[PDB]
Amino acid sequence: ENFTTNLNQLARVGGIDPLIGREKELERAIQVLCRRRKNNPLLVGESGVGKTAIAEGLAWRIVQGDVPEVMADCTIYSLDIGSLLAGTKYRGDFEKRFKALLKQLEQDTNSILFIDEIHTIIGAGAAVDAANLIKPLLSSGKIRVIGSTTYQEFSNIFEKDRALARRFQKIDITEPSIEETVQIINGLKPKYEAHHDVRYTAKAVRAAVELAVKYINDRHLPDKAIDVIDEAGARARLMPVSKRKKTVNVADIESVVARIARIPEKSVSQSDRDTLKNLGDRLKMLVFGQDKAIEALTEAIKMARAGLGHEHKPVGSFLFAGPTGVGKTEVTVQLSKALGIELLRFDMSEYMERHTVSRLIGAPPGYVGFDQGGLLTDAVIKHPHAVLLLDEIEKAHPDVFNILLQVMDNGTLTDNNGRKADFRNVVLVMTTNAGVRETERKSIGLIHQDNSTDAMEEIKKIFTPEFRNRLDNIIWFDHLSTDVIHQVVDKFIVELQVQLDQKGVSLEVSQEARNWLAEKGYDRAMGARPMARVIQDNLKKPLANELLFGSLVDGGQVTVALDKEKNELTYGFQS
Amino acid sequence: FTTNLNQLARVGGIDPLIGREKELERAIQVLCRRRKNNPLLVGESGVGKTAIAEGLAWRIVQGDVPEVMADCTIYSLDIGSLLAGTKYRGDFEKRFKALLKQLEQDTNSILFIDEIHTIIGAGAASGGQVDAANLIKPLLSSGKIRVIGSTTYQEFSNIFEKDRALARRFQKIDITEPSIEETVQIINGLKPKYEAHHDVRYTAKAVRAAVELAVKYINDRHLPDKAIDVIDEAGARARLMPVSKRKKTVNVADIESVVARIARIPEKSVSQSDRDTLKNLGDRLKMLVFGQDKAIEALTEAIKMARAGLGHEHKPVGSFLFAGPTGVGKTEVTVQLSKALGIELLRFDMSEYMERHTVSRLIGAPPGYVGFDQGGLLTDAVIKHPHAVLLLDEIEKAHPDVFNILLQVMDNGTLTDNNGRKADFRNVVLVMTTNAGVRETERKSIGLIHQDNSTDAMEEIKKIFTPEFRNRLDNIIWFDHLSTDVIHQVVDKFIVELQVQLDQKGVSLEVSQEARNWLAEKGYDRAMGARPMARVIQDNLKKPLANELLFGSLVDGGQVTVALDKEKNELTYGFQS
Ligand SMILES: Nc1ncnc2c1ncn2[C@@H]1O[C@H](COP(=O)(O)OP(=O)(O)OP(O)(O)=S)[C@@H](O)[C@H]1O
Ligand SMILES: Nc1ncnc2c1ncn2[C@@H]1O[C@H](COP(=O)(O)OP(=O)(O)OP(O)(O)=S)[C@@H](O)[C@H]1O
Ligand SMILES: Nc1ncnc2c1ncn2[C@@H]1O[C@H](COP(=O)(O)OP(=O)(O)O)[C@@H](O)[C@H]1O
Ligand SMILES: Nc1ncnc2c1ncn2[C@@H]1O[C@H](COP(=O)(O)OP(=O)(O)O)[C@@H](O)[C@H]1O
Ligand SMILES: [Mg+2]
Repeated sequence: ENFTTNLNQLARVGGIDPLIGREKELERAIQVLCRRRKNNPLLVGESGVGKTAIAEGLAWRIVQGDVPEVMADCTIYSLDIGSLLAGTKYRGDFEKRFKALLKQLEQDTNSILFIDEIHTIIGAGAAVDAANLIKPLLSSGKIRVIGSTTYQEFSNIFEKDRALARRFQKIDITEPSIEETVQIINGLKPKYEAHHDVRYTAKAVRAAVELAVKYINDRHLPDKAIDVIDEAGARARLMPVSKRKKTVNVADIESVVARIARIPEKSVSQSDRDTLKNLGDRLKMLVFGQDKAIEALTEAIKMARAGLGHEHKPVGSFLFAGPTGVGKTEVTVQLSKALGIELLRFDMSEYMERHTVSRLIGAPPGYVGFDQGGLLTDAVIKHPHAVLLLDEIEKAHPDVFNILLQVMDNGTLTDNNGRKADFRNVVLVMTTNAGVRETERKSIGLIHQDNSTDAMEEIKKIFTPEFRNRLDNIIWFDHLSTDVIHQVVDKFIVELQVQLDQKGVSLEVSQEARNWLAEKGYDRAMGARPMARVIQDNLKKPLANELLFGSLVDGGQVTVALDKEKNELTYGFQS
Repeated sequence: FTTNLNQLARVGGIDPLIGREKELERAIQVLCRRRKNNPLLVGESGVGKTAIAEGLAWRIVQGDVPEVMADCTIYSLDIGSLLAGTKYRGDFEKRFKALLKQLEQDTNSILFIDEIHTIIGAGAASGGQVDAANLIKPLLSSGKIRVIGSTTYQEFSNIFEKDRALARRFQKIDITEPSIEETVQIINGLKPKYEAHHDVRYTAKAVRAAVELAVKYINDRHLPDKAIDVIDEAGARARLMPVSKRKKTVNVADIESVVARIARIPEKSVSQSDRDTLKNLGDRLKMLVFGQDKAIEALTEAIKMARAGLGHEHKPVGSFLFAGPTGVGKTEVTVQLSKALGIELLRFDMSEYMERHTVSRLIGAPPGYVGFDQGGLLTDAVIKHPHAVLLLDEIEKAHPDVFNILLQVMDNGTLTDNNGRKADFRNVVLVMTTNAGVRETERKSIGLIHQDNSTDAMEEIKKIFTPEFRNRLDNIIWFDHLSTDVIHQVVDKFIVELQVQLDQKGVSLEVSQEARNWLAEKGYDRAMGARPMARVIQDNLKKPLANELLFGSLVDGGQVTVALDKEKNELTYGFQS
């Protein structure tokens, strides 16, 4: 009895919060507990769902007396695994303690042993135990045992074995709905408020549940809700030393979630109106190229968030096309950086093999637990509120395109694992380099002919006609201009200047050098991708060599220019 | 048994806490909570987590923290005294319970137990009737008692997985190494003890230098301990190293040589006079490798950037994917690179780790996580030698899972072992050799006159290697086929190899200049690289010499002359003995 703690006695003295909800799940446990055989119940639920608390609720019902007379005199106990494994150091010493407790429980009838995290004690698992004594107590039917096990590790421990599954009844314990969860907070509000004497507004508690699931995406919302609430209350209790701000507002809860999320407060805060209003301004600040596309794309985002009365379909389905590395990927990453979401990257070129298609929605080789599962489907579940970047969509197998249609139309994807993804919030973007390839090729003729083709016709050849109708608007990048590329060179050198600033050496670049580096580095076929290679090997190699051994060890004071006749850069350094 | 930290601060025994404001504010907030009111400080050995519990009490007397946290006296338990003190039977229950009574009935009672893992169960051998962890859990569940934890990163995982209930009650707190500015400030508080005990005086430049010198060279130890370890050793050095000088002052020179011995690096390396090392590095490779001048330029320039510091500091010094034909010395140049640098080279074969089952071994231990300490083979190598050349032969053959791991190294240059210490590639040069370019265009173009049919360069490798991996790479060093003129230089070094072998047997070999030309042309094969030179030398020079060394005049050793007659275009050898 020393190892275990009587929950029934605990309720009499208090300290158990009144359970709210889960009336059907709680009633189910009592029904199975009254069975002649297989009375032992199981609670298959994820961490934070509230599977441990529902068992506590049963003890409260017994003390309250709102149960049949059979269970009115019954008692419940909670097995402490830590107490049993405290200092034994040998497997089998633990078992002796378990046997002694079973005899103590067996003498008195109407005793229930609530084994929390039953999966740990039974089964070999992955990351110890014997599991020899759990089987006889189940087959003997003397004392009922309530076992809480997660969905994961239950299929590999209970379904694999007949003895444990046969004596245990499975109770699906799903996460509560948003409406149900906010009601629970109201039930628990008097206990938390009494601790620090602060009053919570209805808006803040409702916002906490809604925002927590959207941003945290780590554990289930019931546990997350109580954490942010208690954290905000504790923070509010001691945040101002001089001022006792007994009142609470949405401002306080926003900062608390930002700290654990480690994301800027502005993004975490429910400032969707503010962020959407300045979405273009923030994006345009860092990147000043392709303003025409930004204006069309920025407006498409604001209207997309509204949904036009249709929300089941994915909010974002914009497709981008044009020359490679001319801003197709910069806008996507900068869009995520401004929003603060975690950008995901997948190259369809890599997934151009039928075996690779299976990798996206599962694992061809045998895996244990299917933890890796699909390369993309699992990532979507990990971060549903994040943008999905696809590269070289043109070079993909035909079957892959069929799967894409289901995402935009059906709004959900089913794979071998069976996990569901809420594509409503999910956004999608793609980049197509096929269009630039068509203009690069030369016709089979004595005199070449204009290869410029309408962007719409090019897509029809490589993409099915059943996709452009479901899309919002097509954005195409034709080519950069001299004024845009020239300005970009100035921005890129700043990174080198910032890098040199910490080292303690200054740098000076002539305007003529900047103009010359732009024409060579920029390529129509390859966009701005070779510009980084051209500019880096040109500037980095001479400066790096001199900086180590030479006059530029300390001081800097460099000068760069190019002779007109030579048309080649010249580097000057001052000690 | 227990010592009041709050009162110790008034006496002044504990040094005043500085910095770590972010950690402290987080701790008071979680402790303030109704539930989950037990902060757990998780870190590593030397991070300074122990000084936060003692440092926290110091702030209470000062009054900087909120009034609610004020008026709370923090006590500290003793792991050894409590267990050792209860030699008699049944004393532990009354003693631990009597001690609990002091904290009980007091809303402001606070308690700290360093190394919380030690008290998972304690003071009982025969039975588990009373447990240190579970004796305080029922009362703690009601919130009467609030405690503070302090455990290591790896050890925290054991309690977290084994006991989910305890994990809920304890709120994990991430601890990080203190800033360079904070480190020097902390050493000033400790400096009186070390300087007084050793009868030495530490200069302001010496203490500051140790912080940057140790992190640069010492690897396994952590920065607070690293700075304090060298300071203790540095003072001791003054007493014992100089017999007659008996210097009582610790200078930067006195506190930098110790870091060299502690790190087992060459003396004067802390001086950072690496300009000469990089000046002749390029020539050193060309002298032993002929025909890859282009690779040396691109390869040397990149290493120069990293040593010069022109680049992402987190990113490793270099990322390279050696590729080309067989026998072009892609592996040889890599080995010679380490020798010229004078840095130990760690070679790893990816063929053994071709499949996922063996990929574990490289990054972690097998299912017996605690059974085998080796864990990840790559991490301990870097930990043992943070400055090293890592060779990965036949990288393409490996499973794509390893490629995913390499992306992280290029992104931030960090890797974490499942059961071991942390490792970083900031000071490690990544070089992996692939055989994607070994394809040979054996077939020739149809027609009376052959035409150049060269496979497109770097296009095929795109399919073999993952696309995202290629984008992160700095440069790909392709190895061109050996030129005919280059062959002559390769032959010359093979004679030196043959010569040293012959010297052991007492034979001296003289080879004419025309002899080298014949061997070079006969054995020229671009498809087989330089390897045929060893075969033609083995076939034309070693074979006849072997017969004479065992069955002829060379049993005792002597002069040998090699030449070829123009009339027959065949080599003729002359033995003198
Ligand atoms: N009706 C309710 N439904 C769910 N949770 C509730 C409810 N009422 C209160 N809670 C609280 O919500 C939290 C639920 O935690 P649980 O999901 O039971 O934890 P757990 O799954 O046992 O955690 P582990 O040990 O980490 S798997 C506790 O703080 C409960 O007291
Ligand atoms: N450029 C070179 N200079 C000197 N020796 C060379 C050169 N290239 C190859 N060798 C010789 O080739 C042998 C080493 O071959 P490796 O460098 O291991 O082959 P590799 O270039 O990695 O190609 P494979 O496909 O792995 S055989 C030694 O005998 C070297 O001396
Ligand atoms: N508007 C722009 N302003 C500045 N740089 C740009 C702009 N658009 C594209 N770039 C540059 O184009 C390059 C794209 O590189 P990368 O991401 O490898 O291209 P890709 O995704 O086509 O393979 C980066 O250097 C990026 O900064
Ligand atoms: N004000 C301070 N802030 C942080 N650390 C400090 C401070 N004062 C001293 N220290 C250092 O804190 C360290 C505590 O080490 P500790 O956490 O006990 O190590 P371990 O985790 O290996 O047991 C000591 O090295 C001590 O010098
Ligand atoms: Mg090789």
